[PDB]
Formats: sequence, C-alpha cells, structure tokens
Amino acid sequence: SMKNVLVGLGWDARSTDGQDFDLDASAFLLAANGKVRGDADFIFYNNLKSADGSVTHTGDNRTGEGDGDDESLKIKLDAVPGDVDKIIFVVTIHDAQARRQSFGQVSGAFIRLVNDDNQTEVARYDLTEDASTETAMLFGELYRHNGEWKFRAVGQGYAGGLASVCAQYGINAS
Ligand SMILES: [Ca+2]
Ligand SMILES: [Ca+2]
Repeated sequence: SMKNVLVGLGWDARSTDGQDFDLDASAFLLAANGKVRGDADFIFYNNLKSADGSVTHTGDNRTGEGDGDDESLKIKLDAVPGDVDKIIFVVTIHDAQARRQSFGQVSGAFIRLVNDDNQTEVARYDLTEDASTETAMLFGELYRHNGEWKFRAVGQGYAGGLASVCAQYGINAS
C-alpha cells in the first residue's frame, strides 16, 4: 500500500588524518520470473534517477557527515511499470572493504525506512549487529501482492561481492 518509499542510511564518520568510512546505497531490480530482466538495470551514481522506474537517488555521501540519513533513495511504487515485479535495496562498504573495514569498523551505522506518503518511520536495522557478520548487507526486499506493494525484511550478508550480488540476482546459487 506504500504509495511512496524513502530509504535513509546514516552513520558517524571518523576523520583520523584523511581516511573515513563511506557506505554506498544501491537498488537492484528483480522480475517475478525469478530473474531480473537485467541486473545492470540497478540505480547507482551513474544514474541520477530512473527514467521510467520513477526511482531517484538522493546522493552518495563520501564520509557520512550529516546528523541525519546520510544517503537515501526515493521510490514512488505508484509509478513502477508492470515490467518489474520485485525490487531490493542494499548497502555495501566502498573500497574500505579491501583495507578490511566492514561497517563494524564504524562507530555504529544505521539504516532507516519511511513511507514519504504517510510520513511514518517503518523500521531501521543496526549495522553494529549485522556488521561483525560481513562487509556488505541487504536491508530488505519489496514485491507486489494482490496488486498491492509490500515490503519484507530478510537480513542477508554477502562476504563482499558488490559485482556479484548485482548479477547474482539474475541467477540463483547452488
Ligand atoms: Ca558513499
Ligand atoms: Ca551521518
């Protein structure tokens, strides 16, 4: 029923001498056929907003400076074509993953979801909890039901596969 969704990621940044923590938010499209019509159809910094997906990214931060939802993504499900039938949101660590710095390395990052339609916080996962589990993580999922949108959390964690978690949605694993 959510007519408008707005995700918000936020975390405390720590500048020691130039280095800092910078998470990246993303969204992968997924068809109801069990495979996305093309994972490459995911919104990122290379796309200010979807032309027909009605999706729009607020902006990818570079440190987390902001006493509020650092990064965020606006999705007007009330304008999602009939092509896609399932969408998912994800938050992966930037290059800090190579230097071994999962979100846990941060002081305590947090995710937030709200329906820009009703303006009521829906939920928020704590990275400090699913952080010591890996480096990347999925907040939840979105799908259609009886002609009505419905969000569903799952809590998953990839051992680092920003390039894999993308196409991996196009093919199921063993
Ligand atoms: Ca970022
Ligand atoms: Ca922040």
